[PDB]
Amino acid sequence: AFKIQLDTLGQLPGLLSIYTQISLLYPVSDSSQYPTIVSTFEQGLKRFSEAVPWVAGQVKAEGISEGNTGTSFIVPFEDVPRVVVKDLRDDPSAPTIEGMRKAGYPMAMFDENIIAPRKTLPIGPGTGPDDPKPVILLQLNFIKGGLILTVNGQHGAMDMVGQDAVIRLLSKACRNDPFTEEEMTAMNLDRKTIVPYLENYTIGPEVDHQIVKADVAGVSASWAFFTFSPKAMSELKDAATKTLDASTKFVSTDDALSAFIWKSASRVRLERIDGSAPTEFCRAVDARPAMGVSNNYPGLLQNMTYHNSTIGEIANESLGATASRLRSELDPASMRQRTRGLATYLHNNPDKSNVSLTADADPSTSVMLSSWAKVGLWDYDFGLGLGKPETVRRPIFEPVESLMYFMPKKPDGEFCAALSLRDEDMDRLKADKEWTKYAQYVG
Ligand SMILES: C=C(C)CC(=O)O[C@H]1C[C@@]2(COC(C)=O)[C@@H](C=C1C)O[C@@H]1[C@H](O)[C@@H](OC(C)=O)[C@@]2(C)[C@]12CO2
Repeated sequence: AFKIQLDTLGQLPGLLSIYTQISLLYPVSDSSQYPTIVSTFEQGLKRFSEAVPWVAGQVKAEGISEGNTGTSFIVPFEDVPRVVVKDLRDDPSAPTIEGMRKAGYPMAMFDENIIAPRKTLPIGPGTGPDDPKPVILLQLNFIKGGLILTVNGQHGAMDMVGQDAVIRLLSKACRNDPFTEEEMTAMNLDRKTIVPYLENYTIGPEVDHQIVKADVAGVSASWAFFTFSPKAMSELKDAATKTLDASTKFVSTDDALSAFIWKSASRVRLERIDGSAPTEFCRAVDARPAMGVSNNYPGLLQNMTYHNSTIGEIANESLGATASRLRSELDPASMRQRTRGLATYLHNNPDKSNVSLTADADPSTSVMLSSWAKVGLWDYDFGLGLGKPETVRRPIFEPVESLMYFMPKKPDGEFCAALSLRDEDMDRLKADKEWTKYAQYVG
């Protein structure tokens, strides 16, 4: 038995209704290999569950009433995490290894309805509040010449850093490799106390842009992957580094690409709105380092940084000026104070319904980006004997205007950005020469 209160940050209403999906593609030389793939994977899930029982649990809310959004806990569910096995080898609507390779692994070929065990959003059958919310769900998809492994994580229970930590240990378990003491410790840290609260706190700048207000706001669209070569990435960082603000010593590769996207989106948006239009960049940031928490902590410990300007200013300023905006918010002391503030506000409020990481983001003019660039998914083989993933891609789901992801970085340095934009923005972006100089459309 177990009853593990979610991270206070994981009590965010938005996170409690969402599943984060990621797919790993492996080539499979011969269909003779599938039975052992499945048994190895099932045995791994069993071993993992025996070692860390809560991974087989579910997220369950209690104490809900009028003006009380309740408190969720990880509690028992089934003996092992659920894996679904789907054979798509003979399905003419399914992807194939050669189709994937020819098209460069587009998002459209990772259809969540076909290759994921549950949808990202609370849409359709089995996504109601009374329906179970398993902590993790897995799907093994056999495709012609390949295997797609998809992992869903309940977002209240884990951010992608936590999900990566869970998946990493699942790979060990599949191989029958032992967990380290530090791994076992990280997997079992108490969550409800992991962010120390602020004393006598009501409301401060810490929760700016995170509480919905009635006088503050916060279309045909699509998803597409764009790739950026290692050379494109280094040239973007070079361009930014040459043009930094005086207050900024350095920026990162991730900063530079993030800035380039904000600038490029803002540029194409000038074709439909005025340069004076406000624009907010919302950037997901792992709060573990600022909090002094292990990278192996499997929970939800994330915040955003917010950057407000105008469409014209962002479009027209140097790349370094834009990258400097992003880097300026990553001071550990600032991240810690802000994150403690958000956690404290949540803790102090039985009604959490007004709190949102994108509370004042306007989908028309904002960018909401989460970078998974630094997660370790490219390294896991799960004892399957297939080698490392050929690609690591997020499944396509409903378009969500201005939502964006960076995939885990390909070992050679290649980046893959998933962008969701309204059609007129997407079309203009794809035809924009300043964008296509660096960005290769995949789809
Ligand atoms: C459409 C949903 C109903 C709300 C939404 O935009 O969710 C995004 C953003 C986000 C969660 O959104 C909210 C409002 O909490 C998450 C997943 C999804 C589907 O991805 C990314 C990430 O996992 C979340 O951010 C965190 C956890 O800090 C998130 C903010 C994101 C863009 O950064």
